[PDB]
Amino acid sequence: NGLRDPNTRWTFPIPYILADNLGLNAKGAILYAFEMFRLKSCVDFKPYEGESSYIIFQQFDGCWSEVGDQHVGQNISIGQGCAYKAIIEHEILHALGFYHEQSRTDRDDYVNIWWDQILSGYQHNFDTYDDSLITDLNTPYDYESLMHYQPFSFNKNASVPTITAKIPEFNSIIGQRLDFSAIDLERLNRMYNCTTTHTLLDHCTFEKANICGMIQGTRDDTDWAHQDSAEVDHTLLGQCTGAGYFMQFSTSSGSAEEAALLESRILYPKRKQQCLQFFYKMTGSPSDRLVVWVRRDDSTGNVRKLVKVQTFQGDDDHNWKIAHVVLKEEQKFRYLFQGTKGDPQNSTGGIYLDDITLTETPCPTGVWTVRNFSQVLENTSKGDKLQSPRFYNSEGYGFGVTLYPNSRESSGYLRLAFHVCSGENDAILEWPVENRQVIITILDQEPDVRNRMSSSMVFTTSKSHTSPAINDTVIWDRPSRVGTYHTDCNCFRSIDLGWSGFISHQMLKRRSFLKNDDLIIFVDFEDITHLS
Amino acid sequence: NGLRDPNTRWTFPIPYILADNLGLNAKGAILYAFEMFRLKSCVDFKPYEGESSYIIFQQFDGCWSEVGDQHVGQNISIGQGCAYKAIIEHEILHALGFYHEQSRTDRDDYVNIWWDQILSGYQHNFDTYDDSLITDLNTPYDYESLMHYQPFSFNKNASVPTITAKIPEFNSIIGQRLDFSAIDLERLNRMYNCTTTHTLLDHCTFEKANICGMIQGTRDDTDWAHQDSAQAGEVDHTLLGQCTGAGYFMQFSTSSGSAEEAALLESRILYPKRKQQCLQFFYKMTGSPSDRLVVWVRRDDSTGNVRKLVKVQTFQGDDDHNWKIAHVVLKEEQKFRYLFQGTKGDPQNSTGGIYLDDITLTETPCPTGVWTVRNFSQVLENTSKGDKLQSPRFYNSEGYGFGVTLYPNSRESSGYLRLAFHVCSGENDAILEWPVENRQVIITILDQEPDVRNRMSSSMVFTTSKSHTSPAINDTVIWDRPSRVGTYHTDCNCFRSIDLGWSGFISHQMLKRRSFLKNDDLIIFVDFEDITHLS
Ligand SMILES: *[C@@H]1O[C@H](CO[C@@H]2O[C@@H](C)[C@@H](O)[C@@H](O)[C@@H]2O)[C@@H](O[C@@H]2O[C@H](CO)[C@@H](O[C@@H]3O[C@H](CO)[C@@H](O)[C@H](O)[C@@H]3O)[C@H](O)[C@H]2NC(C)=O)[C@H](O)[C@H]1NC(C)=O
Ligand SMILES: *[C@@H]1O[C@H](CO[C@@H]2O[C@@H](C)[C@@H](O)[C@@H](O)[C@@H]2O)[C@@H](O[C@@H]2O[C@H](CO)[C@@H](O[C@@H]3O[C@H](CO)[C@@H](O)[C@H](O)[C@@H]3O)[C@H](O)[C@H]2NC(C)=O)[C@H](O)[C@H]1NC(C)=O
Ligand SMILES: *[C@@H]1O[C@H](CO)[C@@H](O[C@@H]2O[C@H](CO)[C@@H](O[C@@H]3O[C@H](CO)[C@@H](O)[C@H](O)[C@H]3NC(C)=O)[C@H](O)[C@H]2NC(C)=O)[C@H](O)[C@H]1NC(C)=O
Ligand SMILES: *[C@@H]1O[C@H](CO)[C@@H](O[C@@H]2O[C@H](CO)[C@@H](O)[C@H](O)[C@H]2NC(C)=O)[C@H](O)[C@H]1NC(C)=O
Ligand SMILES: *[C@@H]1O[C@H](CO)[C@@H](O[C@@H]2O[C@H](CO)[C@@H](O)[C@H](O)[C@H]2NC(C)=O)[C@H](O)[C@H]1NC(C)=O
Ligand SMILES: *[C@@H]1O[C@H](CO)[C@@H](O[C@@H]2O[C@H](CO)[C@@H](O)[C@H](O)[C@H]2NC(C)=O)[C@H](O)[C@H]1NC(C)=O
Ligand SMILES: *[C@@H]1O[C@H](CO)[C@@H](O[C@@H]2O[C@H](CO)[C@@H](O)[C@H](O)[C@H]2NC(C)=O)[C@H](O)[C@H]1NC(C)=O
Ligand SMILES: O=C(CCN(Cc1ccc2c(c1)OCO2)Cc1ccc2c(c1)OCO2)NO
Ligand SMILES: O=C(CCN(Cc1ccc2c(c1)OCO2)Cc1ccc2c(c1)OCO2)NO
Ligand SMILES: *[C@@H]1O[C@H](CO)[C@@H](O)[C@H](O)[C@H]1NC(C)=O
Ligand SMILES: *[C@@H]1O[C@H](CO)[C@@H](O)[C@H](O)[C@H]1NC(C)=O
Ligand SMILES: [Ca+2]
Ligand SMILES: [Ca+2]
Ligand SMILES: [Ca+2]
Ligand SMILES: [Ca+2]
Ligand SMILES: [Zn+2]
Ligand SMILES: [Zn+2]
Repeated sequence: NGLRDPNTRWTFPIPYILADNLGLNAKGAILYAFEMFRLKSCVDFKPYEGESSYIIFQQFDGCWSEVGDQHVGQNISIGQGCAYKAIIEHEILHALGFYHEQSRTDRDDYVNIWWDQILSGYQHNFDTYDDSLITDLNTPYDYESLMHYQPFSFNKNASVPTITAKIPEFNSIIGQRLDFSAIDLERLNRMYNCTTTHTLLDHCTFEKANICGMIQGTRDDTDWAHQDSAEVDHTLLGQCTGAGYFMQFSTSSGSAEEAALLESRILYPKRKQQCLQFFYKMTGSPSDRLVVWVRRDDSTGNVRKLVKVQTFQGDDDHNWKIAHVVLKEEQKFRYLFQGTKGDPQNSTGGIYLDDITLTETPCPTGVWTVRNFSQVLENTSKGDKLQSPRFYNSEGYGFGVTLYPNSRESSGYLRLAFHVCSGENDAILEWPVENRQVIITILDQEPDVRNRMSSSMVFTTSKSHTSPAINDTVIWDRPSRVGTYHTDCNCFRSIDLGWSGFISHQMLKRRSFLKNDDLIIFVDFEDITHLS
Repeated sequence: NGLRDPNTRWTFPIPYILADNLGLNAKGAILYAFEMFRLKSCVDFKPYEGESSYIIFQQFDGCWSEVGDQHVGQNISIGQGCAYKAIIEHEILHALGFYHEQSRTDRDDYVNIWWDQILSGYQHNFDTYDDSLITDLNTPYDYESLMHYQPFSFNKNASVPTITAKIPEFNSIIGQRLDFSAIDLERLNRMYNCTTTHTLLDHCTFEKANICGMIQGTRDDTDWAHQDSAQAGEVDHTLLGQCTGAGYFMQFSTSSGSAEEAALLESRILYPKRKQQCLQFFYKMTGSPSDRLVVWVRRDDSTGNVRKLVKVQTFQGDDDHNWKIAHVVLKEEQKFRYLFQGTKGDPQNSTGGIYLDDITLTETPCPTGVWTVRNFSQVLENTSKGDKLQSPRFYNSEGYGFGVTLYPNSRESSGYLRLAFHVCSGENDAILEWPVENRQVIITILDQEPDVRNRMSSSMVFTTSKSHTSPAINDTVIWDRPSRVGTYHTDCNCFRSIDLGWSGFISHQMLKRRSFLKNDDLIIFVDFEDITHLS
């Protein structure tokens, strides 16, 4: 589906303008979509500085873009309801030189277009272009392509689909709005020669003979073991013996205060802040400690300087846990895991590691894990709720999320809603909390970020958000006077806002959103007033 | 004592070379002395990159410098036994253009020189120069100067002084080795036109009604009171009731109202020149154990608008109701404001509140470990010779545990305090390198003044070494792992190493001077940091 002409290609970075007719939320969502290009490709973006060709983003009616670099400059439109990661990703892919997936020259072998049922003025979104205009890039028809339309796209009658696959099962798949597909990234790579990315710096499932270039120090008491899953890893959940590998550190024998270091390869950063994401178990004593360290360049070039960054200790949950550690490395470094034995006479177990990822991105502000989700989803009635632990953002605001496993508002869908929690800082924070962008994300447990298609939704807190339940006062005002008391956290929690129909039960049982029968949700609550 | 010819003046930053015949300890001590110049003056230093005049620091015999800029480049010698802040500062003051204070043209009015006592070849250190060579910079003769010799300097006979003050009280005062005097800084500023300094960013004693430009918002519930010290049993830290109608502190009361009521006190906007700052202040918490003092930043949101909050640290009240010192690390690289939130907890269980005085903000690290010894005059009476006190265990950035030993009445040196450093066992020791090979220790007794230009804090420096060994441990390195070389203590569950330090760190008579014992308590700072990157 790529425009054949080699003259129609951008030279990176793409220069851009965000027009002031975009709201704060749309500005934020475009800047968020840019980070997905930088994480999964070598496409990059810069502010406009007098270049010949550029993108300007505007709030015109609907979502649309020109195709390819048009060398005078061009518009992307992000209309009302178009401010979403996936939809902005769809439009920037047009500007990069892509047509829709149904616009391939071979598409008639794969789909039906029901021509009578398209709304007038939209028929060109269902046209096909001849092989002089477009190229296959040696790739098949990707029904999961972000550039494909959903069945009910610009239809006359809501009961009748405009587009269907010639095999009916794919009607459940066509027109996903999660993320870039694997073949969409492969096509974008094949068009622009990217193979590296700007912000994926390391990843390790431990399934290599060199263990991803990790090493172990002599200046410790013991070693971590490369463990055969023959007690199962996180990458494959024990699908076969010797297929999934992990690092294990036993704590059931020896002295207390014995330890082992696992050190990464040396890493060269391109940004000032990194996020280390990893999965772990702690089945041993409550006094065992998994400690994360950095060993960094001393400014001579010798990577020999230790810094302790975080400590983890064992509760009564012995299942796999996700961990996020903020690093702040600006010179070459190695990240380190120290496992420490404590009370071996009261440990029947140890420390486990798998599925490490390192990105040059922020770590998520709040993480909620809901266990046994496929059982919770049957045990919970329509409109019954789960509520998160309270989270604090960088500004000190308390927040949380409400999850309704069965939405009364849309059957066969999940409903996620954000709320503000009362917290220890409230007495000095500004109220109502507005111009704060909420990004809720349901993670794809893929340890490689080029494979992930995480669901995400975005909104910005506004003075327009009001409810009759609080006498038409702002939902985001101080929780002690616009919220209700909960014994689970001793909080007041606001009225909750978000999406009925966030993700379907038929989507959630796919793409590893439930990899160990558990759901992981990321929440960012951050001020975007500086985009005004 | 300054050189009169303006062609002898430097252009800043002064380019320098640290020669490899300096050991690590000496190189690290020189860089520490440059920080003291950047903290108290506008003098600055850069690594050499091919300039015409520069200073090369080397280890030769004795400790010496040429006087003023020699336009082709010049040596400073830093010999064995001269890796000390005050000695390095004294040599740098020679290179900047100063002679000794006993070399002033008027010196005969203030001191006697005993020439027949001077060791051969050292007598030129005692020469006086004429008013055509040297300026007084319109300053009086300073007995407390860093450029003045001690009585027993280059003397043939250990019992007989080479130099004495004409008024005998000053024989106990001449030859101080603390820091720059107030007059030495005034001379350096007059010679080089300094007004600002590179590293002092703010300070506040609250003595003016303007409260150093601090403001109080209305997004909080209440206000901090600017409180007068005219109440019995409550005073400020700056003057401690010495001075009627004079000493002010901020007070936030917690004995009435609702719980979780708060007040914000907020600084003026600050433009940091570095990436890291240290906020030092003094406080009391006489209220409920549930009261909080919280330090915050409000920083530029990248639009030029200072409206972005970050919480930095929290403080809570134990059973000590006297003034406590606090240090907070800030890492600001754009314009910002530092903020104090006082918070009420349990007003039905409070008869007091939160107190603030003596704020200082510098573009430096914070001290790695801080020890306060309370009632020090009474400790100094009630402790026998060679009995000891030991600090809580500190941890450095690399995760090594360390502490300090204080012997208030030193047996080895009568009329002196002995202060020493040890490595503590700690939770990281299993993965750290042993023995410590090249970590510099800096120990400082704080002269308690809120303006850093008024402080003469006593400091000592050494570097941990393979050569530090004891017969008590079969001639093994003192800095090997504390569980194999140290003795167990019930006081912290640590093993503490053999200590290394200075009998004669400071005299009892020096300690009862200036602001070393301000509220009858002693404050010791410690830093313990790797200098291998200078090799
Ligand atoms: C020994 O370690 C156990 C936990 O370790 C587990 O059991 C060992 C025998 C080994 O098999 C280990 O591999 C295994 O991980 C400690 O027991 C724990 O004690 C804590 C503190 O009392 C308990 O937490 C409390 O739980 C109660 C409810 O039961 C709550 O009301 C409290 O608020 C609090 O959360 C914890 O539940 C308990 N866990 C278990 C599984 O027993 C034990 O204390 C420790 N003993 C020694 C000698 O240190
Ligand atoms: C009420 O607050 C007091 C302390 O506050 C003081 O007294 C109030 C009536 C007011 O006049 C305040 O202005 C004043 O500051 C609390 O008492 C303290 O409780 C702590 C914690 O239990 C005690 O610390 C312990 O001390 C024992 C030894 O005695 C140690 O073994 C423990 O490890 C621990 O350190 C502290 O001694 C005690 N102090 C006093 C003065 O009694 C009191 O708990 C609090 N009550 C309520 C309702 O919160
Ligand atoms: C602090 O500021 C002072 C001025 O307020 C400086 O003093 C000036 O130094 C100049 C040299 O840098 C002098 O100029 C010289 O004057 C002599 C005669 O005195 C002439 O022979 C020289 O040719 C001439 N040189 C130049 C370069 O012009 C100024 O006369 C002198 N002014 C005063 C009032 O003394 C200090 O040097 C300065 N200190 C530092 C180092 O910052
Ligand atoms: C984006 O579309 C706008 C119209 O909505 C374009 O603005 C017009 O540009 C033409 C050609 O320069 C002018 O004749 C019109 O007067 C403009 N109209 C308005 C409303 O400004 C804009 O040029 C497009 N962006 C680019 C660079 O392609
Ligand atoms: C949309 O299509 C549906 C399905 O064809 C239409 O529903 C039918 O309406 C006719 C009358 O027009 C009835 O005779 C059928 O029984 C209905 N079928 C069903 C399944 O309901 C509907 O009328 C159409 N609506 C529009 C907008 O034309
Ligand atoms: C500063 O020290 C250096 C290193 O010692 C001196 O360089 C040599 O010094 C020796 C001993 O005085 C002389 O024999 C050599 O002829 C010197 N070589 C040169 C000229 O580099 C240097 O002379 C000293 N003096 C200064 C101020 O540079
Ligand atoms: C240093 O000076 C002292 C004091 O003058 C000397 O001590 C005297 O020594 C002489 C003999 O040489 C005795 O007769 C005196 O009684 C001593 N006086 C005192 C007060 O002890 C000392 O010998 C000198 N030492 C040196 C290095 O010459
Ligand atoms: O065709 C268009 C329209 C924009 N958009 C297409 C689309 C977006 C993401 C996709 C996708 C298809 O399939 C995979 O993921 C659909 C759309 C969404 C919200 C709207 C809206 C239209 O109108 C206002 O609110 N422009 O390019
Ligand atoms: O005169 C000299 C000598 C250097 N130094 C002078 C001096 C230093 C700091 C001062 C001070 C005087 O009075 C206030 O503070 C004395 C000295 C110290 C240690 C030594 C040593 C000599 O020899 C080896 O070990 N050069 O300039
Ligand atoms: C999940 O189900 C398992 C049994 O399959 C049970 O042992 C475990 O306690 C459950 N965990 C939660 C959090 O419900
Ligand atoms: C100092 O002495 C006073 C009594 O004069 C006592 O109340 C206080 O606790 C002492 N402080 C310490 C810990 O030395
Ligand atoms: Ca694995
Ligand atoms: Ca090892
Ligand atoms: Ca106020
Ligand atoms: Ca004061
Ligand atoms: Zn499209
Ligand atoms: Zn000198």
